Amino acid sequence: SHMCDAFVGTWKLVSSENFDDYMKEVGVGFATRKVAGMAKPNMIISVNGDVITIKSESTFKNTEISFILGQEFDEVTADDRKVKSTITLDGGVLVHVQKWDGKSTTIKRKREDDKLVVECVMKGVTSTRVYERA
Ligand SMILES: Cc1cccc(OC[C@@H]2CCCC[C@@H]2C(=O)O)c1
Repeated sequence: SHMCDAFVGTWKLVSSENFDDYMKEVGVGFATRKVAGMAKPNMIISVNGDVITIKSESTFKNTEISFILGQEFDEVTADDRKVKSTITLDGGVLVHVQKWDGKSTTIKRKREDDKLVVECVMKGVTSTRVYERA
């Protein structure tokens, strides 16, 4: 057993707060905000050795990242940004920093009760997205 065991599984979005404002702060345009905001993604987290994979599937877009903690990688976001990402574990929380165009956003994923809580921060704006087991 290991690092991210409590994250592994298949998860479905059950609540979202302030996501439109988070996307505005990120720079996402009107039509993508509207369509992306409707999506109820399933997130599938798995671990194989040192490699963590996070897949997201939705009506809007499917995304997939595989990574080693602390090791920067290239990512294509659901809103089609091309970012440089680094994900670490800090006190049991996955901390994901995305850098692009001189900008930065941080996404934290943590286990809380039977939920997986995702907090997305861009400058002063946070969005909270809560997932339950599928
Ligand atoms: C695949 C897809 C479709 C539409 C929205 C979306 O948001 C992802 C959220 C923001 C970016 C960080 C992760 C968040 C999460 O809910 O895991 C993803």
